[PDB]
This record gives sequence, structure tokens and C-alpha cells, in this order.
Amino acid sequence: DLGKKLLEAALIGQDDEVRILMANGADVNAMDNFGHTPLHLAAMMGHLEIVEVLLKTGADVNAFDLTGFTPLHLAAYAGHLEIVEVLLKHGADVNAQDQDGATPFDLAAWFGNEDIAEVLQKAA
Amino acid sequence: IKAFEETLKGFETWLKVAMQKATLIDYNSLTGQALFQSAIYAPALSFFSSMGAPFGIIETFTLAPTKCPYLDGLKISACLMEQVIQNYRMIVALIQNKLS
Repeated sequence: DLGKKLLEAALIGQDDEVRILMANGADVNAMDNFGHTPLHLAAMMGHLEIVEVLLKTGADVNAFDLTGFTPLHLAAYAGHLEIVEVLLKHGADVNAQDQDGATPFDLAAWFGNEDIAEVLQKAA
Repeated sequence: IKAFEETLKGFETWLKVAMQKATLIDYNSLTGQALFQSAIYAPALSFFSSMGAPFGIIETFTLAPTKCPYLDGLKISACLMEQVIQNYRMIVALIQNKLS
């Protein structure tokens, strides 16, 4: 059950375990019951090195979960500036919208992450 | 037991963000309800499962919106977030009974 283990380690922040799992063939596209990939969870949590490992091993930077959120959405909601910058550098879509039209900029603005909102505005 | 300690650290890292941002989630809006599911309810479920597993604790946390009788969707989110923290307290109590 490597996919579930990877989703768990990526949320908790177990860097060593994520690296072990990828080296042993874990699916970088593993999906939890909410449509999250590991990259969703690591980006939401602010786990920078895990985000880097997942992107290096093929994670879709622009994956949508079942509620229409991308990793960029979740990092912009949670307030992790360095995650947002890394995602943007890897081609994250600033114009990705959830099911009611909310962009990552919208979440950053509504949740008071002003530095991220400014970075997203300039990127747009 | 090291894995359990790491789970607590991940939970508390998540909790610090969720406790501040939940007060801004309008649970009655489409995006707010979805964000509560994606970023609060789903990670909470995963942490709680990871906490319970080393101790044989099999419980499924479910939100109880009937216990949050507010028109204001921000107050619903805060009230549901409190149910999340209360479930943490309940699992910790079960774990302490097993350990002792």
C-alpha cells in the first residue's frame, strides 16, 4: 500500500520516508479520498523538501482535487510563501479556479496572506 | 514510537495554520465548504488515523454541523474546528488509557 503510505508521509512531513517510498516505486500520483495527491498535502503543510522531492519525481504541479483545488491554491490559503514560489517556478497555474471561480490569488487575499497575494498578482 | 511522535508534530504543525484560517472560512459558501473539506477535515482524518493505528484505535471522526446552530458561516467553521480539536483530545485520552 505504498500510495497510502506516501500520502501519509507527505502530510505528516516525514522527509526520509517520502524519499524511501519514491525509491521503492511509490506512485507520485497517489490519491486520497478527497482527490489530493501527495503534492497537495505537502504544499498545504509547507513541507518544502518534500514538495521538491515530489516535483523531481514527476508530480503534476497543477493537479486538481475533488473540490477543485490545486497545490498552489492550498499553499496560498495556508500562507507558505516559499512553497508558492517553488510551485510557480515549476509552472503552477495562477489562473486555476475551483468550482466557484476562486483562484489562488483569491484564497491568499481572503485569508490574509498578503505577501503571497502580491507574488501571485505579479505572476498574473 | 518515533513515528507516533512525528505524527503529533505534523498534527500540531497543521493545527497552528488551521486554527487561524478556519475563522475566515465561510462554511455556507461553495468555496468555503469545499476548502473546509479539503484543508481541514481531510488532513484531520489522516492525522487521527495515523495517531490511532499504533494503538489499535479504530474510530472515524465525523463533523457534526447540527451542533453548530449559527446562520453565520464563519461561526460554523470555528465551531466545526473546535470539534476537530475535541476529537484530538478524545483520541489522546484513549491512547493514554492504553499506555497506562
